[PDB]
Parts: sequence; C-alpha cells; structure tokens
Amino acid sequence: IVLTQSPGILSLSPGERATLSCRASRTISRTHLAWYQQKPGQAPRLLIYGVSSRAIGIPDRFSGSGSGADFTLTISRLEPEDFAVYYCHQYGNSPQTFGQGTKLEIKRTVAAPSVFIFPPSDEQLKSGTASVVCLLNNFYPREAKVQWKVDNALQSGNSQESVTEQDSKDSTYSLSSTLTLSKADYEKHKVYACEVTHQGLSSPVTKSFNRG
Amino acid sequence: LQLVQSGAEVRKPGSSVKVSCKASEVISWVRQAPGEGLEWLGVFIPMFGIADYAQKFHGRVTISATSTTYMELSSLRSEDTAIYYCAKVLQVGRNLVVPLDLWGQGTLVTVSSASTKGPSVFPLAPSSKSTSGGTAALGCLVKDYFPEPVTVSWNSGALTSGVHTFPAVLQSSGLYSLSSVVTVPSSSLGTQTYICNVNHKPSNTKVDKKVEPK
Repeated sequence: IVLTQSPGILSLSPGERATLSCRASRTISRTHLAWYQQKPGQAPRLLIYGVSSRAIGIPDRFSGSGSGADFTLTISRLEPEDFAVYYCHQYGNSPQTFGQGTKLEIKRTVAAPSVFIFPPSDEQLKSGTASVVCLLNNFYPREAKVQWKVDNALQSGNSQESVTEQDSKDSTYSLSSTLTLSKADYEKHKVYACEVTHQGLSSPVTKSFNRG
Repeated sequence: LQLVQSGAEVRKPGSSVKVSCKASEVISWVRQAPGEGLEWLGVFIPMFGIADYAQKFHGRVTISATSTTYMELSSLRSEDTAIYYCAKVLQVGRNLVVPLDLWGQGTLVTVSSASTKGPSVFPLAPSSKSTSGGTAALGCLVKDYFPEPVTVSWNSGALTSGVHTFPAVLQSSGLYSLSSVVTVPSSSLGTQTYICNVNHKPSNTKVDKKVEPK
C-alpha cells in the first residue's frame, strides 16, 4: 500500500491555513490512518489517530478528514511551532506503510546568501590532506547551487554539501560545501574559487583565493 | 511512565543487533535513516505472543519479549544504519472520550566497517575572503570521526546567535565530517577570542579549538 503525500514542500506564513494530502494506492481498510509530526532531532508525535479522531494534547487547529484512498490533514491557523515534517501512516491489514512526508517551511522574502571561503589550515596540510570550505549564509529559498573551480578547472564529484534546518529566527537556510584535495594537488595549483547561484542573486557570486 | 531503549550500537556488515525497549497493547518497531522518512519494521502484541513483520525484513528480523521487548536485526547492511524507535499507542479515557503515543528515545545503529575514531578539529580562519561588510565568518572543521554523533558549542555556550553547525557528511572513507561556523563583527577578530568546543562521546574525544585569522 504505497502512500504518496502532497505537496512535497509547503511554504506558508504563520496565520494561514495548511492543507496536506495523503493519497494511497488501495483502500486503507476503515478508520486505520494516522498523522504524525516530526521536528528536527525529535521522535514523531502522533497528531491524529484513526483518520478523524484526535490525539491528546493536540490542539483543535489540527483536523483529519477523508476516507478510502484520499485523506487530508488541515491546520486551521499556522503558528511558528507548527512548521515541521508531517507523515501519514496506515496500519490496517497491511505491512503498515508510511508516507514520504511533507515539509512545512516558513515562507519569507527571498534572501541572497552571504558567500565566504575558507582555505585549508596549515595543521591539516601538515597532516597530509587539504579541505577548502565554502559557506552560503542565511539565504532563502533553500534551493542553491555551488561549483568549485581550481585554476578555472571545474571540480566534479570531489565535494560534499550540507544544509542547515530552517533557522527559527530569520527563517533562512545555510549551506557548507567541502572540497577535498590531496596536499600535493593543493600545492600544484593556486586559484581556488567557489561559484554560487541563487534566486536572490542578480549575478553568480565567486569567492576565490590564491595560495599565499 | 515511559519507554526506555538500549544505547547506541556500532555493527559490522553481516552481523546482528539486538535493541531493547523496556516498559515502565501492541509494541511497534520502526526505523528512520538519516534524512529519510519513517519505515515500519514490525509489531509485537503480548496477547497472542506472535509478532508481525514487513516482507522486506521478514527473513532477518525477530521481535520478542521482565517487561522488555527486543528487536533483533540480522545480516546487517549499510542500509540499516538508522535510528530505531519502539512505540506504544495507548487509548486514554477522560470526559468519556477515547489517542496517546509513547516513544522510546531512539537507538542509533551504525552498520560500517569503520572503526571508532576521534575527530581532528581544524580552524576555518577568518580573512578578507570571509568578510562581507562589517561581519566576518569563522569556524571549525570537525573531520574524520566515527561514528555519529558529535556536538559543537562556541565559547562554552556563551556564543549562540549567528551559529550554524551543519549536518555531517559521510565521506567516501566511511568517516564523518562536519563544520560549525559563526559570524561575528569583523572589528572583533583581533580583540575577541573565539573557541569551538567539540565533543565526540563515542571515542571520548574532547577538543577546544581557538580560531584566529591569519
């Protein structure tokens, strides 16, 4: 019983109403669906049990409706504590399946990243490897693209990215990308550049440095 | 009261892990890979004494049960690296209405050939290439540790605003790497001391790293 939730990422403001759909590929028996919420770093909290029936401590803003193969979770008025991931879960006469989840992020003004670059430390160079870090700080929306260039040679497959959860204050995101070279390769070249693309940027932003 | 689970576990590929869940109704065992959704492993109700599994894990999962339920996963692979939860859904009665969910704290299980190792804390030093206007950025690269997790603070917790500790990445070597950055006023780079405090409890590695420009 595959469960498909929609939309993938829901971007709303505190005070609006949120509608989240859960569509199954079968029948889901009868009154055997649950809605859980999950915040980063916590266990899932049961919001609604048995399609309609609510759970203890769950406010009246949360409401479960639907039946058959289409179900919906509705939040009447969004509060800041309501922005998280939401899962639907059937547990009736099946191998108990889950949905992939929907992300409720706070919608805000498009904000461009602050791009910084950090060369490897001399300690790490003495260790034998070299890491160059690129930081995109406090941007929105979450979608952004980085590209490494060593002496104007595009780097592919030798870097890794990481993104923060949405900041509880300014509702922005941050990303860090690490490019990993050997000490020899690092000392063979000079110009190390991080090229950044984001909607809030009128121009792609390049933060670069030279060895020395 | 609550559900308590056993501590975190590191296992090699092909071995087995047994996770306990002691109680203070059915007991459900689910798991979640890092950055992934919820996956139902199985359930065990003590009334019958028989557990039900998922067809994916049917061959290698055993759930059984002092008030303690056990979940054993055999022939462990890297895909099974996840946080494992036990849960009880109990029905409460008040105002003639019937609901309540109880969860364990979760058990991190890491399947890897890697051996436990403390990290190296290198400085991401501030410079003219890491300052926009009057705000500079500086941080700490916590590289080549295993396993998860690692905690980072700044100035023994005195520096909290403008702090961003990113999720770790799993490098091709099977070792984790993380970065923790902070933005401060650029005029403070020479007058204010900035130190990142890194704790990797699995290897019992603690490092305090002063981050200075140049």
